[PDB]
Amino acid sequence: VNSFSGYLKLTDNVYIKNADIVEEAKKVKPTVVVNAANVYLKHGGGVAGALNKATNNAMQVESDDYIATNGPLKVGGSCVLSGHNLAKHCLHVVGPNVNKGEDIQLLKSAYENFNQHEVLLAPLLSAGIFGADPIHSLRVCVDTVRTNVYLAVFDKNLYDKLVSSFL
Ligand SMILES: COC(=O)Nc1ccc(C(=O)N[C@@H]2c3ccccc3C[C@@H]2C(=O)O)cc1
Repeated sequence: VNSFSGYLKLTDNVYIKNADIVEEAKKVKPTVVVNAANVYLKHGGGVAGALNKATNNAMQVESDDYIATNGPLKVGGSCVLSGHNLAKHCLHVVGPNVNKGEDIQLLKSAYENFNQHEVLLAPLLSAGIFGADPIHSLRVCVDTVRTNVYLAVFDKNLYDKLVSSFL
């Protein structure tokens, strides 16, 4: 049993809710919140910008030190950093950004990072300002992630479309 509430069950291991991931993280304090990161960990907008704003820019400060030491992530890759006031840990995962021309096949590699964590609160990778089709992202999630994932979808209209079209 865990503290996630109000989710619709899509599969054995994938759950979905119309929710602001910032507000959900603040209430649940999950072990892992996933950030929709880019390779530079520049958290300017979308989910990343919202998560970073909620940390009062501490996420960005930590991320800048990470990049200065380690260099950029790979598209499809991830790193574990602090969850600050939102979670124990933040798993920064880089899905391909279609608005930069990155290969959508890398979306499966991106979701594979979730399998290193037993339970996660996450957005749909490569959705929103990353330009992929969220219905496709949900399909890849369900077909790739085997650990327990709680998906937060900010837009109610999109949430309803994701549920109604789910196979
Ligand atoms: C004040 O609080 C906040 O700013 N919160 C906040 C701000 C932005 C986003 C976001 O860009 N989300 C992504 C988004 C947007 C449109 C379509 C698909 C998706 C996938 C992501 C999701 O559905 O979560 C999420 C939360």
